[PDB]
Amino acid sequence: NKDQQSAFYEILNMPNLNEAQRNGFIQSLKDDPSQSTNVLGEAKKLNKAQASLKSF
Amino acid sequence: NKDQQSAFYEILNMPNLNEAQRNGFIQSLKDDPSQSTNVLGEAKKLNKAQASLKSF
Amino acid sequence: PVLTQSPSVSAAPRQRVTISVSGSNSNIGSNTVNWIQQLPGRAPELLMYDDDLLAPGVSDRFSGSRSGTSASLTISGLQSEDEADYYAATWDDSLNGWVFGGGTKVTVL
Amino acid sequence: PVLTQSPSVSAAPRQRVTISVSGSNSNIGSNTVNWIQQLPGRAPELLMYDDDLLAPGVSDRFSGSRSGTSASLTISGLQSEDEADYYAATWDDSLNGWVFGGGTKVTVL
Repeated sequence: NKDQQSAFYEILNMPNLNEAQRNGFIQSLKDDPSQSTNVLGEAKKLNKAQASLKSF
Repeated sequence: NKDQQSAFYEILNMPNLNEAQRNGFIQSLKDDPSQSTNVLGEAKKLNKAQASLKSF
Repeated sequence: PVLTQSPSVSAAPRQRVTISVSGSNSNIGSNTVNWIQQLPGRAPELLMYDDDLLAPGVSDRFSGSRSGTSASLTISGLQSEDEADYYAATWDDSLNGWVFGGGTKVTVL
Repeated sequence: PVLTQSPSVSAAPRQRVTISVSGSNSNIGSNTVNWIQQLPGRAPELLMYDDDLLAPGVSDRFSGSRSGTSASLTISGLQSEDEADYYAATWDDSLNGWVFGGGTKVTVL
């Protein structure tokens, strides 16, 4: 699905997530694709939060 | 709160509940005593279910 | 074990896993099902009771249901601490006693 | 450290422990808090983000909250494996950058 497919690729392209986080979000996407927006939202927030480790 | 007092003592006397379950039910009673009936029902059911652990 | 459970499974963090059990009219068909979790090296404890009620303190990632002579426990958002053996438990009217499934191991990769 | 954290604490297994942090309007007052866990000898990793969201694979025994210029991380059912250093992290609008707490060590008795 155009919106859900897009979420998969956007999660894969988030630069600060590690592979375990990326794989967890993708698993959530597969379990319920209708949650794509929510999953994408969480991934975006975690991507933002991951940047703090570079300053830590 | 005589009915709620009664539910409190009946939960405290349920022999198969552990302390975490008992304290959880009582905490629910203190949080909203008007749910006493429902809480009591759940405790009774859990007390019965706890007996299965002794056969397990 | 009088009850037959779905085989052990390996699953990834955040996966949804459903453990199922089937019995007969004398147990699951006429009695509510409880779900016991056995963590490695720990005492077994009740996670769910009366088909779909969560024991106090148990995460709402767990959900239960019963239909006919079968029942299931679903774990959403799987996590490493969920790695355990899960057992159905119910009353059996013919045995006049508790009966249990053989257990289903959930391994979290 | 721009953020001030609650003192290190020792607690027994199964207890609930709350780590707190306080800041100002320019950081915690207007930005969400993240919680970093550093187990002994390991790289620090994100445990919680956006105040109350769990990173994938993290146990929901951890819960987070933010109110005004303060925030907290709560560990329910404390386990020996939770022994670690915990750091709050948040954006600061005045520094236009990340700020951190000094860390809080949780020792499990």
